Amino acid sequence: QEERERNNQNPWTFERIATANMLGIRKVLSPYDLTHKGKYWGKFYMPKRV
Amino acid sequence: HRRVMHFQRQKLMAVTEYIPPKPAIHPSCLP
Amino acid sequence: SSFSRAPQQWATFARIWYLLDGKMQPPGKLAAMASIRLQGLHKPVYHALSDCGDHVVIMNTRHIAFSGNKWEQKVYSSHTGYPGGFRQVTAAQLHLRDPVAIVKLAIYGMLPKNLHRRTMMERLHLFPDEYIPEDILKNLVEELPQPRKIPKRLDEYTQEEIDAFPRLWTPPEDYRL
Amino acid sequence: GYVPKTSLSSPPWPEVVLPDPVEETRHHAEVVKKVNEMIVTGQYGRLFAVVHFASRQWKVTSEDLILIGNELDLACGERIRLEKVLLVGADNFTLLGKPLLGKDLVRVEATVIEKTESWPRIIMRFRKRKNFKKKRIVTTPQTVLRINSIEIAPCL
Amino acid sequence: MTGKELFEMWKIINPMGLLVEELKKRNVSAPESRLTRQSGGTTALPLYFVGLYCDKKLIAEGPGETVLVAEEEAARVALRKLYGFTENRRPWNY
Amino acid sequence: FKNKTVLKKRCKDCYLVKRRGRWYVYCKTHPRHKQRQM
Amino acid sequence: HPWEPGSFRVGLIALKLGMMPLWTKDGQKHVVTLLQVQDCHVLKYTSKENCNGKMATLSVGGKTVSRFRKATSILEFYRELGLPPKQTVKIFNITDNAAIKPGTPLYAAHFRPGQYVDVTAKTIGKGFQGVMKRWGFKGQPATHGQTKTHRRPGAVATGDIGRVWPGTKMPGKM
Amino acid sequence: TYSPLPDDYNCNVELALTSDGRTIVCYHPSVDIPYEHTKPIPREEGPMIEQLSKMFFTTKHRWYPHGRYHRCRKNLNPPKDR
Amino acid sequence: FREVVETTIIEGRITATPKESPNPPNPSGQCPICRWNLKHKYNYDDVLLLSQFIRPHGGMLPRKITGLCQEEHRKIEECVKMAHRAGLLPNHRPRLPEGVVPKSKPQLNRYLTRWAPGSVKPIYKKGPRWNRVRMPVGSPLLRDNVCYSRTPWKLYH
RNA sequence: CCUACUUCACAAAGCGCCUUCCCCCGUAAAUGAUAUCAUCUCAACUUAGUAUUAUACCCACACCCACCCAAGAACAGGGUU
Ligand SMILES: [Mg+2]
Ligand SMILES: [Mg+2]
Ligand SMILES: [Mg+2]
Ligand SMILES: [Mg+2]
Ligand SMILES: [Zn+2]
Repeated sequence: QEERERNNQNPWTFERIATANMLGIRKVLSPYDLTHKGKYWGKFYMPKRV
Repeated sequence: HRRVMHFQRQKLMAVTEYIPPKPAIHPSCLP
Repeated sequence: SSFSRAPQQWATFARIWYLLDGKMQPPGKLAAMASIRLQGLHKPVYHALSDCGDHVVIMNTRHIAFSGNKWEQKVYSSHTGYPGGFRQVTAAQLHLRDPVAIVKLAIYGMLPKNLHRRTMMERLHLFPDEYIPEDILKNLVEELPQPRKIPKRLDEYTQEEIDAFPRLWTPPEDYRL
Repeated sequence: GYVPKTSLSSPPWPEVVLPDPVEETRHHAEVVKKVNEMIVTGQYGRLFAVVHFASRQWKVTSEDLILIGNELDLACGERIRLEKVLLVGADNFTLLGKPLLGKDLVRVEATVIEKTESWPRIIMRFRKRKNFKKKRIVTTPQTVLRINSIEIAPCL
Repeated sequence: MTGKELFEMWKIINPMGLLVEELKKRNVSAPESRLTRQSGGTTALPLYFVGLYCDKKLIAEGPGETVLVAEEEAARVALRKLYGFTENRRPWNY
Repeated sequence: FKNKTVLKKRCKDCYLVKRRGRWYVYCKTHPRHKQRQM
Repeated sequence: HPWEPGSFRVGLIALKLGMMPLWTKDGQKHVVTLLQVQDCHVLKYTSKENCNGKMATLSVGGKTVSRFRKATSILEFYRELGLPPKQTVKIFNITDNAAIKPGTPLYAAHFRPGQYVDVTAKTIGKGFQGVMKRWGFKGQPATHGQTKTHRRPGAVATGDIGRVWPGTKMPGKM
Repeated sequence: TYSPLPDDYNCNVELALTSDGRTIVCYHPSVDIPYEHTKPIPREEGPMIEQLSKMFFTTKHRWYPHGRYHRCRKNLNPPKDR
Repeated sequence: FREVVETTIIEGRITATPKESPNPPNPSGQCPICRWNLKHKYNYDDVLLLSQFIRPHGGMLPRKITGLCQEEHRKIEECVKMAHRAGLLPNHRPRLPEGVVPKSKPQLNRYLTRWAPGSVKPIYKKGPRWNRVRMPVGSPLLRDNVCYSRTPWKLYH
């Protein structure tokens, strides 16, 4: 998971956009999403998301 | 089955997907 | 230029007879071409109210080809008004029943959904085989290029072409093959 | 880096070789010169020009009428030169500018023949169940121009 | 005169006759009529283009609903070109 | 045959073939072991 | 030509005289219909290519009628034949080897005992009939209420469809 | 040796630039049809609608009349251009 | 190549075994195709390439014999299946017994056929727009192929 | 459909008589590669397998006085030698 985070070729991450409020995205995001970094959605957890 | 997301949220999820690195030549093809 | 008004008008809005060969061609690509010509969209003088559509003749509609498993998968659905009148047949079944049906239906689908459509269908002429009526043959002007380039069979390749392509691997001498 | 001839070995589009700049420059000179010579001699017949006037591109010829949707602050019968010619074409040659042809090259002349109001145009607003209904009548000032002449001078 | 065809102003009968007389006046070969282009021959709405050739050189091409009408049209085109009443003729200088 | 979402070979003589676009377990020794992918 | 397997011969046009009983040696009684063949002639032959059909056709006419009551077209056709006009003309699909020259008379001995035949006619017209006589609908009971419902069609269609299906059994001409 | 478009149907297009590079010059003389490319000149309402439909490759609908309302609506003196 | 001959005596005889072209453009290539820079540059159409890796009766040759890359073996396998179904290999017909003469069957021209025609069931009930049952065209194994057009291969129709 | 029987009687009916034609597909097997055995094959393929069923019916058009009718609400249809 750590390796995938470091290895990622995508310039845009959920964390980066969410923290900076890049498209006014905090409007459609939970305050919890800042900490969850888009990995967690409700009770469900995505292991495949960086 | 998951809860329906806002379209803007879903778009963000789609944009922020892990892209694995691709070498110029496949490692198997290399000696 | 320098024509009289009536012959000028006549030349501009004249109907043109085109020929298409349907041999080893997808119906949809033929339909795409036919639809363009039937509506008159190929003509730069085009307008909906100008009825400037052109005649399209398609031959070898029996010898059409489908990509994938569309002969089996694609289903044509029709309902006679009566209860239990719903009939579903595969593309293969319809083709055996009526050779011109698939190309006809494809073109009909791609035509605009208005009152002009059916008149445009009158300009369409479909023939299953090589044979075309003599009157229709006399009308023809241009043969449109086939939308799909047919791949050559192995036997169709010349000796020159075979020798041009390299051997990629060396088989063992003691192998049965 | 050789690849044996297959379907996907080579791009489907044919190989295109463009002429060498030196030869092409020479060729361009010859073409320009003969077109210039035609202009000198007067081989051309009727000319058509694409003119930019009042926000719109007008394909005009001699003795052509155009309707301009504004007042031009010109007395009727006044001859004006339309600048901003994009394209000037004959039977056998066309000259098109980047984006405008030079003043020396082409001259198009028109005259004001008519200054009129447009026919009344109705503006109507209605929203159901809101008691919302408005009516306005507008007439737009208009000018009619007669394109008198298009002339070309040998400047290439 | 503006915006008018020559033969709209000057009514003519048998333009082919006029053409042959004019060409023999200029000491060239009599024109040869050939079908340049054709569409929907058997139909109720055919288009025919016929061309006139003098020593295998094109002088005029004319469209018509029939071959005979096309011939007449080609002849009129020829006469227009000879007399200099082409549509694309230099406009009148005022 | 019995329909199974997951196919298991029940003995050694069981064998797994794709026929008619779906997986099957066939067994000549024990015919009861026959299974069809659902 | 001699008969071959797959070949079909022409039929006849007969007049329905009536019925009488017939007995068999086993003792069973069978009712039979009498069909009289009256002035049955072959009228026209059409080839398969000309007919634009699968088989060659013979038009055969029966039961001579008045010349005065026929149209000019029909009269002209019969004049060319040299036969008086016939009430009905029916078309028989035949093979090429079964072709017969027009004008040739046809007789009852064309058929032979032990052979099976198909008979086609217009049925007796009962005019406009209700559902009970037309489709054998059960109808509604006589008493125990039933104000105005004795012979009526019940529910014609279903509630959900806001219409009546094509080919529903309704009162009409039978 | 290079042509952007095949010059055999409409006209022979030659593209050039003026020395300054401000004006694009196009020379397009018309292409004339050769002699060789040419060819020598040779020497009952119901049924009626069907005949007309076939003759002009139309549907039957066109050939049916319309009522007085539509006939009288039509402009018998329409504006003419050119 | 070895031929077995039965005349009862059975012998094995070696005929002319064809050999690789003298100089490959990319030496130190692991695959046979990797060597000739033909990784993503062949389709079902390319019968010259495909005929090299098949038995006379149409069957695929084993990976070890040909020394193909596993990935490329799978690609060639499915390409040859498509080639057969498209009718591009008429000389590699199955070994039919002399007695058995194939009955006349209706002919349908096809190409880019992934599945065996017998196995596929008709799509009687295609879904709504949002969940549509689509007809597969071409193999996903050929997804990595070089794409000259801007639009990628539409794998599902 | 009306010869009998029965309700009845120039006829309509059943309680009476006559006629009534093709298949379905889930699997069961050969040969045979990937995976030199084997393997019914979302391998190329071979049979049960039948595929598009097909054939039947209908099909010429006076006067549209009048009369008749086994045709019919009207209209239309059949007959009037
Ligand atoms: Mg009762
Ligand atoms: Mg009562
Ligand atoms: Mg009451
Ligand atoms: Mg009558
Ligand atoms: Zn077992």
